[PDB]
Amino acid sequence: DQLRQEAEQLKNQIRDARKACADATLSQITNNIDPVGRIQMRTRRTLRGHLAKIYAMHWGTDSRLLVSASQDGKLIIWDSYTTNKVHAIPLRSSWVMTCAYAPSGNYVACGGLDNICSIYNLKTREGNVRVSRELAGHTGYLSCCRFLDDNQIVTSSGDTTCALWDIETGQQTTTFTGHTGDVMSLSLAPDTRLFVSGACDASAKLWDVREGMCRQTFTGHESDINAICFFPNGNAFATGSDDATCRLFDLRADQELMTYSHDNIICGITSVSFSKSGRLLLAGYDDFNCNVWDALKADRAGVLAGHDNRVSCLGVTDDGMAVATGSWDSFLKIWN
Amino acid sequence: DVQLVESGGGLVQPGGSRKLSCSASGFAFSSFGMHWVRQAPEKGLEWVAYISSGSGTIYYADTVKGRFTISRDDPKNTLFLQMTSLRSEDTAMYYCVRSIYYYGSSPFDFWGQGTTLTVSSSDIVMTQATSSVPVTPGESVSISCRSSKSLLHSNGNTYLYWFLQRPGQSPQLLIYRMSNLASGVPDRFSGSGSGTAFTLTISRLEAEDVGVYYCMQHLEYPLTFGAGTKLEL
Amino acid sequence: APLATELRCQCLQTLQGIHLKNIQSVKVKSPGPHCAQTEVIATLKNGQKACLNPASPMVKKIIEKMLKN
Amino acid sequence: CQCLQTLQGIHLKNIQSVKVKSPGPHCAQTEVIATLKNGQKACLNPASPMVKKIIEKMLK
Amino acid sequence: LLDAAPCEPESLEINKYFVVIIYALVFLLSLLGNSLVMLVILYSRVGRSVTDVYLLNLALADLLFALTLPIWAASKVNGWIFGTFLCKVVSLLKEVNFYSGILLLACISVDRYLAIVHATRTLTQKRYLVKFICLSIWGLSLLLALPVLLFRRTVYSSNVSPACYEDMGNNTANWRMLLRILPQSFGFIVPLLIMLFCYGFTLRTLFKAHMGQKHRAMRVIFAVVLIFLLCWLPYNLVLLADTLMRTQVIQETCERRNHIDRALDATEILGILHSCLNPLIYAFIGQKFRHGLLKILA
Amino acid sequence: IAQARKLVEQLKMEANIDRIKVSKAAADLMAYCEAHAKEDPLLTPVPASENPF
Amino acid sequence: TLSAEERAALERSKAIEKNLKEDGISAAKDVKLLLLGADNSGKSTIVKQMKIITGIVETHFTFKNLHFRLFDVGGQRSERKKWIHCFEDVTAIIFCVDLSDYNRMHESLMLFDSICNNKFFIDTSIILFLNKKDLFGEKIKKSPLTICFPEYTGPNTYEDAAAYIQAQFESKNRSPNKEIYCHMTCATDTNNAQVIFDAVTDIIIANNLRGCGLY
Repeated sequence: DQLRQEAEQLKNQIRDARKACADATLSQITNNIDPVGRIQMRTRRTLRGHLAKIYAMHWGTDSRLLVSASQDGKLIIWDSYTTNKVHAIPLRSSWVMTCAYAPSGNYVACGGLDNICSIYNLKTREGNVRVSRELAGHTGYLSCCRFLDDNQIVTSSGDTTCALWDIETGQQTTTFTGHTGDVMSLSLAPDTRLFVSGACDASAKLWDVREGMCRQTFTGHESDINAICFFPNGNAFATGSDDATCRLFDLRADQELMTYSHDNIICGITSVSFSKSGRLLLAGYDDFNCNVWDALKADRAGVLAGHDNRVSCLGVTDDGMAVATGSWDSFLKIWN
Repeated sequence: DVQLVESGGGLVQPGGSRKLSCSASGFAFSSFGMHWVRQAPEKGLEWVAYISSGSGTIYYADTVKGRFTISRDDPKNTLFLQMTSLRSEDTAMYYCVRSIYYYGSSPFDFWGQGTTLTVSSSDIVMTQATSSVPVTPGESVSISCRSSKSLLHSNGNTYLYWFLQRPGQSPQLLIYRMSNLASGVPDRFSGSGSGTAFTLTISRLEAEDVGVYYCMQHLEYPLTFGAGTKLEL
Repeated sequence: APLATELRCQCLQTLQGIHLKNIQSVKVKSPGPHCAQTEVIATLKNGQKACLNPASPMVKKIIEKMLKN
Repeated sequence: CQCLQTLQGIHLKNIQSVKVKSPGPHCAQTEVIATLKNGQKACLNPASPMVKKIIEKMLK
Repeated sequence: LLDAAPCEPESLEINKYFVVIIYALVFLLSLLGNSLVMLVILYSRVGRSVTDVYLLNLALADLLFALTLPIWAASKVNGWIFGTFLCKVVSLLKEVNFYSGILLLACISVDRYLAIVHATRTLTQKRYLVKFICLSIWGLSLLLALPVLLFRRTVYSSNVSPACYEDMGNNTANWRMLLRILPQSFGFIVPLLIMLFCYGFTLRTLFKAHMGQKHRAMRVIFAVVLIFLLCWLPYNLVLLADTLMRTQVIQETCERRNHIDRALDATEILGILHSCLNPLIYAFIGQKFRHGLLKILA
Repeated sequence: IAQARKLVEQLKMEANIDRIKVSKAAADLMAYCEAHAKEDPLLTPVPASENPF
Repeated sequence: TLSAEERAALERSKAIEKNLKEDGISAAKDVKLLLLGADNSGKSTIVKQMKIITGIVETHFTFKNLHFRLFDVGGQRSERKKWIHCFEDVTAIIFCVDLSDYNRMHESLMLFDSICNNKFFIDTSIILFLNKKDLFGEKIKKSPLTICFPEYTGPNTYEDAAAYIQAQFESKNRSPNKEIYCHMTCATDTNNAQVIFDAVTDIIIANNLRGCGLY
């Protein structure tokens, strides 16, 4: 009972300190920057071959190779330039919710409702793709696998916790706890030393991969957070929730900078991605179309559209040349 | 362990027919394209035929076009080469090579052990400058060969392959496009080139690097090999 | 003046022996999209129209006498 | 009389019907009027053997 | 003498002027309905099923038929004064679209049979060939309409106005009677038998089903069959009566000819209503199309 | 009693953070998006001769 | 596809696509059903022909040349709103209710109410199974059906009591285009597969009728 009072006063101290740092909103300082106009993006490629809903997609580090997981139980690696299928990996469980690509192109980790993160080796001497390691230890559905190196991966689950794994040994090196709801997404910072995870408790909190410490927590959303992605400089991140609102939080100021809500938007955000410059905030919505937000003025700088069903995944190449979108209509479209 | 073994060699009379079998054990045979390469006595390597994965696309060399035939038995993991009429030119060590083609693949990594066949009594021309190069260990060696056309495709890839045939062994892939090191080769090897002139450099040469070096083009069929540069010590 | 989507023969049965004295005109229609047989129709001086049998020699005689004038 | 000057050049392949009108109050001269397959009407000389040929061929 | 006198054709301007308004009304209704069906189907590519493809082809056929109707109305007014070229062209278009409509109705029937009767069997998977089936039907319709293009001209009579009729030589009557076999076998009998078989077995399966919407489906099937019969059976019965009369099977008289001509006119008017009635029976009788149409109007 | 003991401990670390005014943070994010603005093929369309797609 | 290597890469892609389409053909002869219900309600022992294969559990029994795949979602113990949309394309929902449990009956009704009116399952027909007739028949005599349902007013006979429970479950439908196929089952019942088969065939006709435009 006494500690409960201590908990409350600590929140008041944080809120007062957080409010005292606020001097001017982001939309008030950059009011003199000229708008970026209309970003009209045209479909350049249409990747077909999936026979079920597409739930995840990750870009290769060379901005040419893609990976996509679907309910059909197939894992396809695409040549994004010539639309050729490089690999086709049959999964054990057809219920895959996330699917990641290694930064070196050697491995692919891709898992889901089976509570297991399966890692596949592409550069094998036998010419086929084999299941190198199956990571187990999560009691809930898996989401947002992210490779750190060729032998280190961070995973998120519905156990209200995320885990840091060692692919060689197979043991859970570090476990990050503190969420009070299913964790739906995570993103790795460019300096590969920090990451943020968005959970169902309407809170995203910054975690340290080396120490396993919740350095900071961020609030403001009214519903569960569905997606997250860092600003390109690794000093801010953007979240997407079922509240049909996008928000930009700053790690140094510990306060949200601006909101990306529009009166015509009803359905929540599914995916969040940034451009190479950090100016266009692309977000996928449940009303079958993606919107491009000017991340500095909260102005809709065009709409992608085109898809027939809910857009479930977004992806921007490392060089920023193209944007890949996946939806439940079993089609991947590449925009530019 | 990847292993290709060939059988069916021997002494045959002119005008007869022989069949060579290449049984594979250690890799997914049904996904690889298999070539036949023959090496005449102390003359050099020469491409013969190629069958695609699934027996879809089949090619033959102009020398033995319409005379040889290639067949693929995926369930049995065996590759055949039936020769109808044999002259005195057919005598050579026939090798069995696997090839897989996709973005970023290595289509000439593994060569078979080879079988010896003895018979009793337009194209891209690649030329190698020299035939014998004496050198001592620790000295960098540069090997260069030219070509008729420009192997640099409009896609940005240059189709040049460098092989090393140690004495008494089978050729081994070192560089497969212009500078892409093969799997398991030492990092001291490096390659370069510009369109029609290419160079292979070996820094900090070791005693086991001696042998005959061949440069081959894969820009267009039929595949043509170089004259062959021999390193002496 | 009338209309029709089915052209039909202009005679159901024919006679032979119409007297020239009572003939004002004679019309001969060869086989075609209308009928598969030749039709001979004599319009008399009183307005009555009488079909004739083309095969009968009488029709040929009447026509030749009419032409001779 | 429905005819002033007779025509020529009518082949049996273009004639659809022939009407022969005898002398009377309408006209004192026998008249022959041929309806061609194109709807046009051509006046023919009754004394000309061509009319007799056409009529006899038709009756057969 | 009266025993042997020419049969005088009988006409009535009272109906000649009324047929013009009937044809104009059907033209307008078919135009509007088929245009709406096309717009609703082609506006949104989401949920484009086999039935949508069949309906789109059927709407195209009906729209072309309706688009040819006005020239036919003017011809009925004053006979074919438009020349031989337009006779051939309009006749080809009309007959091509007639055959296309009938065969598309048969295809829709077979599709529904395969979807309902063999819902549990693997044969239903064969109903994904809509594009090539429709293309084959259009090709067969084009093939069956060749005689109209080959053997048609403006025939001038002496007691009747010019008509866009056939000209097949001295025996045009008998050849025309034989050519009548095609529209009566590939145009009535074969499609009628296919529809009867398919919808009879469909009804047998539905009646034993336990759905809540079985009854509406059965009513719609009955309406489809009855509309097809009402549209086409009278015309083909009159045509068979004419064919029998020409062959001396039924004794021939002037009055019987007049009766058959009047029947032919009335039954042509009756059959021309298929273009108007198809959009209501096949397209707007389902909730999907009505919801789409309401969506577009916004 | 043993569950919320760590809760106040986490809030103790989360309160001792060297915070920065949002005015400075907003300018820093503005500078980065303006500096690395010539290398964004999405904000400014790439020439058709340099478009791999 | 100009270079020799790129020609074989295109051949590899086309060979991959053939197997992708072939696998899709073999994935159309199976019926995907969803198993739901409270614990100890017989949701794992419906059909004695199991042939099964913590997380998701599959069951792939076959009947009358048709493959039935049953997915048991119990044991996840997470928020259903995040992964229940994966089963949006299931043919039907199989719900198991234990009539002898008077305390979990209200818990089962909450589960049925949430699932039936879910936005993803607004058109998926439900095959509701009422288990353990004999156990319920003996239980009602010892304790009348009034502690669980105080609003009951009809006779205490088995026929009226069992039908009263059925009416409550169907009172939560509240939607068109959805039909609830009920059936009373016991422990010693072998024809559960037959009951599922006829319901699934009946559900397919309703969806086919809407697609064909007849309804």
